Amino acid sequence: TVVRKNESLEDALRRFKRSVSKSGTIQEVRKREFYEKPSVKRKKKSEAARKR
Amino acid sequence: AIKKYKPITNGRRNMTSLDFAEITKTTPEKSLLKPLPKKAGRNNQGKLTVRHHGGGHKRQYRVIDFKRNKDGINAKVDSIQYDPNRSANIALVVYADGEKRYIIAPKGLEVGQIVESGAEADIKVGNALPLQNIPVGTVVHNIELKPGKGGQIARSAGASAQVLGKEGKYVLIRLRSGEVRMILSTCRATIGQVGNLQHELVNVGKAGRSRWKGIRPTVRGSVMNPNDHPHGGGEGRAPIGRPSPMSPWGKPTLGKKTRRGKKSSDKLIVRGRK
Amino acid sequence: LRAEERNDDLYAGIDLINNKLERQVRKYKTRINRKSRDRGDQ
Amino acid sequence: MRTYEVMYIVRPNIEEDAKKALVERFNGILATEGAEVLEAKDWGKRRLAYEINDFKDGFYNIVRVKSDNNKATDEFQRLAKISDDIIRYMVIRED
Amino acid sequence: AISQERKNEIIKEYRVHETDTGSPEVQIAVLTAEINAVNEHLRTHKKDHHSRRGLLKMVGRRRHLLNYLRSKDIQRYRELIKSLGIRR
Amino acid sequence: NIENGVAHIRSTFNNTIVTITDEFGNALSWSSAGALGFKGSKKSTPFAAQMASETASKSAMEHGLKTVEVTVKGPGPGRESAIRALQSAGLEVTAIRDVTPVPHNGCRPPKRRR
Amino acid sequence: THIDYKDTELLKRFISERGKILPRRVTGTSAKYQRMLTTAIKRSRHMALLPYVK
RNA sequence: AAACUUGAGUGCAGAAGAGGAAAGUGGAAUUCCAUGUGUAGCGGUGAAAUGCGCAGAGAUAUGGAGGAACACCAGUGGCGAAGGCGACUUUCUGGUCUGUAACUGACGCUGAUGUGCGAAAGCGUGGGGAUCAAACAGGAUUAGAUACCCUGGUAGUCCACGCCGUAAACGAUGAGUGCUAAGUGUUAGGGGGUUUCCGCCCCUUAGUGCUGCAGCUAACGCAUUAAGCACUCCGCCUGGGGAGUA
Ligand SMILES: [Mg+2]
Ligand SMILES: [Mg+2]
Ligand SMILES: [Mg+2]
Ligand SMILES: [Mg+2]
Ligand SMILES: [Mg+2]
Ligand SMILES: [Mg+2]
Repeated sequence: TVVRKNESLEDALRRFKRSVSKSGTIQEVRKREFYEKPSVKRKKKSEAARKR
Repeated sequence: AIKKYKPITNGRRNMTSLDFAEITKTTPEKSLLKPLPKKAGRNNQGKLTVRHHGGGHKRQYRVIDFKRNKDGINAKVDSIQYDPNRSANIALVVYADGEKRYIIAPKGLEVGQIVESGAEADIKVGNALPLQNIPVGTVVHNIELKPGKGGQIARSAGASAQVLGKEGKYVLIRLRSGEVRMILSTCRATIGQVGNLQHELVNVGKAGRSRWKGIRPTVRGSVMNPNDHPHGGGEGRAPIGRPSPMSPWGKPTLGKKTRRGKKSSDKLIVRGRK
Repeated sequence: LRAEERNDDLYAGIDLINNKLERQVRKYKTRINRKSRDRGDQ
Repeated sequence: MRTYEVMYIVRPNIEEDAKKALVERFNGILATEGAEVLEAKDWGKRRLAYEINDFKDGFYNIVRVKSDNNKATDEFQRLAKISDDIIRYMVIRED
Repeated sequence: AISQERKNEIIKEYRVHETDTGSPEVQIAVLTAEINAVNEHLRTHKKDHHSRRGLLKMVGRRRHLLNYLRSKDIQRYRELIKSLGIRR
Repeated sequence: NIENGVAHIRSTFNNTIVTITDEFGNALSWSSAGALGFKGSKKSTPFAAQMASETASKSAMEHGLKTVEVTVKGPGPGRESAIRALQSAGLEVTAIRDVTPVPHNGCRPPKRRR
Repeated sequence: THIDYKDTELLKRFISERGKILPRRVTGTSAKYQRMLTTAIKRSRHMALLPYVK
């Protein structure tokens, strides 16, 4: 939702590519592509935390 | 809401009645009653024109107003009463003006509750107000189909209809049937669902409770002779032997649509029955 | 596709050769029927 | 014996003595059944962060009540849903 | 549970001498307040099962003190049954 | 109506779709990857976004709405290649937003795919 | 101390650049501060002092 | 028959908590409907097709209805006896921990029979039905299908009340109390010591992990949260099938 002006379009993309990667959009909808079981995400979050 | 009978008898066995806990006064109101003699399927010519009607229990007719006319005058509710002539209960409302009259009792309606039937009314259960002033989305009943004639639609027990949208001088509405219809905007409809919700769930359990209702027994067509019915007699039990099931008067009765087309309300029906 | 039976009945032994032959073809085909792998290019 | 802090929001498109008529029905409601209001502080217009009943601004209120009954503030919860002006409301006990 | 001014009130009658809370009949009386308070809560809230073994545990800690109190003096046990209504 | 609008793209895992509209959205023009002879599974390419973007933008022609301030509403491969190819039409992309529907854990998603 | 839910300015340095919550991994607060914070950030979402998303 | 205070329990003073139950409030998303604007596909896959759309689809914008869950915070974190518990607020209510020592004076532990809780899927009586989805229907794949994949879809999933009482109900480890190298994260306190301009350091209590001696084990491994050393009580085993079956 960030406005980028006074430049080209190939530099507003460089802002926007990291203003989406630092957001819960792409990692959120890839998670909800399919219903996971209510006790396998507690281990999926555990693997995504024990590795840090 | 409903009581089950212990199987002390074969005729009492699976029979399921309705306890009358919403009823608060078991006596009619003597000034709003009217004689109702039974015309047991017989028209002015004297002959039987609809089948399976006969002598049930004697009944009085309670004059209730389906048109809701007294604008801006409050109406406390005395009592919720029994009516034999309809599936719903009725509600003796009493105006601050002083006049007593019945309306069909909605689902959540208690005694000592005020009811306003006018255009400047709040959108509460039991209040009647035109479909222009009714907001879109709410459920509603006792719907007038023509302005002033009185409510006709969604009037048996548990019936309701939700307002779907608004055309120029029409509102859209969805019926309990599932049918989406345009009703003229200057027509009343009372807010809420009409009560006695467990009426459909009685197991009347007995060949004689049906006769007390006035329902004479229905002999099947396939056990007749071939001058009584088009499914008349073979030798032994026979299949129906025709391309379609047919009525006692020689019309195909399974599937075939009998709505008389080229009709004025054909412009107003939007979606068929669901 | 090799298979061997050391029976003496030359009609009942081929009932086991064709059993071993039919098993080995399914090993070959499911080895190469993993083409269906959802790989979306960048 | 119990200290409550309600906060209720009214419409922006109201005029002057329509506003101060509605706050003086509630501080009588929030005095009913032994409730005895500490004080009734009023915030001004705040640009509230999102869009409730397609409005852009709101006039806030802070009333602190010292009760022991919970009879005044649930009466407030009953009526503030009925009225179409007071758009949101929240009581919270402070201990 | 019950408030402290309700709790400090009920330890005045069954107190044996001043500053002797923790006596058996002064901590049975405060249980019978807590017994009667929670099963009135539990009467209108019939589905609350996690609060029920809180009740059923302090029923057990009242019974183990009544059985204790008979073993050293019976005449004090008869007075507590009459003072606040218990069966047995 | 001239030179004021909102560009909507939502590239899903298939079939990058683009609808350009005014600032108070009323669907000025639209195009897809299926409207360019890409029948199936070629539509999930950035090269499909290389043509589908401007063929709605340049074939708008009703008001000369020549600014866009694009809006992204889909996880797809041709996501940033549809705004890169929008300056091939050259319509002064000035405000890029990733307005995608993200639930607050609201509904049950469908089954896992074996 | 205790976070009051009206004190927006100290409470909105903890909200994200879209309206999310920063974890205490990236902010650096303690354990009981973070969950005393999160019951105040979510009463302030309810009374429109802070958004849910921007 | 007396006396004692550590065990056990109550006081007093502090805390922490998705512990339950009931009633309210709220936002994003999904689906359906109504409308505006607008034009050929949308959808889906390893590739397609069934399906949907010119009776205006999808896409876009506003508004509505309804059901279900509660993104971020969120963590080898918290709480509960276990099952389990995750928006927010209020009421009602249970337990644990820390500290002080005022008080009671063994009041304790275990617990057959018994009596109550007990995931899901089920069953009953009604509700409600948004997504999802057994059965079922159709299209593809394959060598072949009733599988996998795709479109659609009923019971169910959800609520209320009664049931059912079973799970790899698992830490595959009963409960209680002592005792026996240390090192290290973290949660809830307490007392210190500097002082910090709220941040550390050391000691101690109760949780929760990861390493690792002694000792133990058949070996893996366990190791102050024992599977070490002891004592009490309870459940249970004594070859594999037949069988948790007559
Ligand atoms: Mg008949
Ligand atoms: Mg019968
Ligand atoms: Mg018959
Ligand atoms: Mg005959
Ligand atoms: Mg004939
Ligand atoms: Mg015949």
